[PDB]
Amino acid sequence: PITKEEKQKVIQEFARFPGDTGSTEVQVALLTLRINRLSEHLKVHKKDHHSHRGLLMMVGQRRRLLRYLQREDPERYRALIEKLGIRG
Amino acid sequence: PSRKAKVKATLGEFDLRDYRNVEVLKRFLSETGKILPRRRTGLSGKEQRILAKTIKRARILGLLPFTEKLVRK
Amino acid sequence: KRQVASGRAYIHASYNNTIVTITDPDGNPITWSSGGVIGYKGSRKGTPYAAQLAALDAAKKAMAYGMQSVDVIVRGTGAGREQAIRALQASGLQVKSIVDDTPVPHNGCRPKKKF
Amino acid sequence: MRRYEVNIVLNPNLDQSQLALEKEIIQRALENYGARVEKVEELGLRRLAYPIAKDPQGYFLWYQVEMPEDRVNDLARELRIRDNVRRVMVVKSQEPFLANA
RNA sequence: GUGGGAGAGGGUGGUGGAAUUCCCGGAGUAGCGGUGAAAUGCGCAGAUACCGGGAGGAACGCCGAUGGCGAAGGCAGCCACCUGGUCCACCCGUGACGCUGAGGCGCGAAAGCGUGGGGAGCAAACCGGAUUAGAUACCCGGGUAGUCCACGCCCUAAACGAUGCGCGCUAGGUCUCUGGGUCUCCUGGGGGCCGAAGCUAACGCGUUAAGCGCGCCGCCUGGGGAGUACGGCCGCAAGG
Repeated sequence: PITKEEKQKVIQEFARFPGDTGSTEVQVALLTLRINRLSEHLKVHKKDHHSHRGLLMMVGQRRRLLRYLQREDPERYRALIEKLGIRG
Repeated sequence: PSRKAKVKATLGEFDLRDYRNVEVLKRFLSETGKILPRRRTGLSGKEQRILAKTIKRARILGLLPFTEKLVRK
Repeated sequence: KRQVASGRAYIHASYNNTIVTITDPDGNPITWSSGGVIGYKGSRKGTPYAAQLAALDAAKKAMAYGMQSVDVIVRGTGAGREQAIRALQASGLQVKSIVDDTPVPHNGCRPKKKF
Repeated sequence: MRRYEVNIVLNPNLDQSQLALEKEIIQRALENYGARVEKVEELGLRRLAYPIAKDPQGYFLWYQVEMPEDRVNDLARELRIRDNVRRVMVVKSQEPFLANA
């Protein structure tokens, strides 16, 4: 499971300014963590249809935000994917 | 009536999670090896829930029985 | 004659017939008596009287082996479980203690139509 | 890593020399799977409620270790190898829940 | 975001005891078993009841609730790992990023289909026993598929709260699971019963609304004929 140790690391990695815990950048960053963590767990345990939902949900949320990005500053979005590595 | 005497009333401070403390648990088992109902234990919704799991453990470490025989009938 | 004082008396009750087996301290049966062995053959065995008889003639065969003390073991619910015990308690045998160790599953074989 | 309680039960009819033999193993098998022991209570012989492997008594061991998350199930696998060690049980160390106090 | 909490929520590996059947040994006789009665069946190759030993599959008493969890189907022995949902407190961070949701994609009880494994108990069909005017049944003794496992398909249902999702608003009383609090009382989320206003054809509903309202989807428009016919789509087939 994800640890505080690893999680806060991710934040510090994306936050716009020191001392910030909740911004799109961050919001998204974090999901992706869980998602990847989830995905990897779904390569095994293909019988876990339950966690498979929460997944779709997470993904639902993820894209829900990025759409919000393409709305306000595109500059920020264009740069977020490169820093995460999305699309496909 | 079941208004005999609850096991919580006649007992002291004791850890619910120490599954090795047989001297106590035994107090929570019937004349048979079964687990006393809440009406008898004196415990709470949460306590009993735990005490439940704990016994099933000590059972496994051959400490507490799974079922006894009866002395009368 | 084999001289085996003090033994065990298993009482196996049913809803179709009650029996008794008298075993030795170690657990080996000496003489066993049912209900259909007395004379009765059907609906009759379930009767408490049937059990009474089954119990008594089962001790008379033990007194032959000099049986004196006995621990009673009951198996199940039948019709006249009691009368069987109360029987031995008057047959002439010293009754140590009555034990109930009727076999209850902890949920295993899926029982058949009539539960 | 996480905290654990390691319940190991083995043959009661073991003599001085034989007993300390099995402990040595248990011991060596722990450092093998990276488990620092913080403490250990040796209760010893206690009458079982039921007979395990035909024998009415058992030697009792307890081991509060601090080992790897990913290697817990394995740690027992090895433990459950000696034809003498009859019972094994590892538990996460849970903050003791008082009652009737 | 940080700090707490509860749970049969899911997945994998493991492991515990009861009981059952079978096998072996011990001891021991004449029946056992089953029914309203009975018989079919099993026993002198020695059954039954009893002790000890072994194998194996299924399931998991008590705790267990008028309880919990989950989107539903559904979920309860214990343990460890992997994993989803959720609630509370602080009010910290973003700044409206929200609700709904044709088609689509995924999930989807039971039975049932393919290949393989497995098979203790139970048991469609089938084989006998009895019942009866008769019995292709209800009862009794057997018993194959199946029921358990894996991978794959099937996708329906009294799949029911027979009550779409989401937000606000409108007396309370009481019981209960669960979190915070200055904790004989306050405060949040959930499950029940009674009940104001109100609604309702009535029964009933009633801050878990079937009340007052806004958004958005779904559906109904006499009974039978029919969930049939035709057509298309799906499926290995059964069929949907």
